[PDB]
Amino acid sequence: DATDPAVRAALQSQPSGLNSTDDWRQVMDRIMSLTARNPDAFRQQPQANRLSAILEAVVPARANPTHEKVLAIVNALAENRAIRPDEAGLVYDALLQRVARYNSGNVQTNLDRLVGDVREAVAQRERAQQQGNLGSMVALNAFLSTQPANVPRGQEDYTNFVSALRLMVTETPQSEVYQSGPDYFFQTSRQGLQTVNLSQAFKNLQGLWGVRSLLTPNSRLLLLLIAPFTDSGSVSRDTYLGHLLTLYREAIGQAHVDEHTFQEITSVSRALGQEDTGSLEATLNYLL
Amino acid sequence: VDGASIKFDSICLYATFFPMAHNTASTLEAMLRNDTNDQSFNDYLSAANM
Repeated sequence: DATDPAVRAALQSQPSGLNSTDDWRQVMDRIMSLTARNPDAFRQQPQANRLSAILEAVVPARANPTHEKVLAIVNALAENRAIRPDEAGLVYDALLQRVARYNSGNVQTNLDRLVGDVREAVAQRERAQQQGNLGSMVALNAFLSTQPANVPRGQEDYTNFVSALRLMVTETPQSEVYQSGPDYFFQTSRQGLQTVNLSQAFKNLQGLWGVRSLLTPNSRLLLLLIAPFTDSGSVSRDTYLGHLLTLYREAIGQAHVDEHTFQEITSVSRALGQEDTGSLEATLNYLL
Repeated sequence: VDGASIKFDSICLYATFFPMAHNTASTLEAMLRNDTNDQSFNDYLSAANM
């Protein structure tokens, strides 16, 4: 609701109190004293405050939804990055001017259809961010059209590797693939390091799938990122690519338990009393 | 008789400390308080002078 463009439009246009137009039932429960908490809080008002609320209740005042319907649209354009936040007042007066030149019963109905349409489109984008798959599956499958589907040797290792390659981009919503000129790439996160080169890695691994000092370090970076998404039976045991994928799974598991060992040794080296400079260097040389 | 005079304004004691680590200076403290590790010295002249 904090990211809802019509809840945010109600927090910027609608009053923060109980008027007798937007909240007719909640103020008639208070005029007629049938409220659970403090029923007699309306009898204790002056006639200027008490009779002016009765008149707005038995014959309520009409209002314009047009500034509220447009502000729900502007606050969804500013949320789906269609406009800048600095342009939020520029396009608000630009849209209010257009629905004033062309105001009709059709347009006010069409703004009522479009404020339900932008509630969906804000939520559809925020679902697509947390899923994180649609921008990557169409560009990884576009990569794999370029790569051949039949290697000469080790096709069993190759078709499970590229199936685990689809498992990184699916089971990590921040990861993405794209193109920049000839080659394609893979970032493990938005605005993060460890960017592998897919067109350079698969022109390096091609010719190494059945071999059983020769690897480019981005191919080894690819074999490090693909390692937690690869089973022991996904690739072979004797194959040099399969021998490394088991070796990189042990390196991740050792770096996962040297992380917990680091948090234990440095915790009991401060309380026991050591140099804080040398507690942090002798621990790494014990763990690396 | 020749009018020489000395007068002391102030005397301060200075002491330079090796900035030893607090686990190293506590190990060395605990070793040097054992009665087998007593620091024994010797006068260089080592004589009764008459």
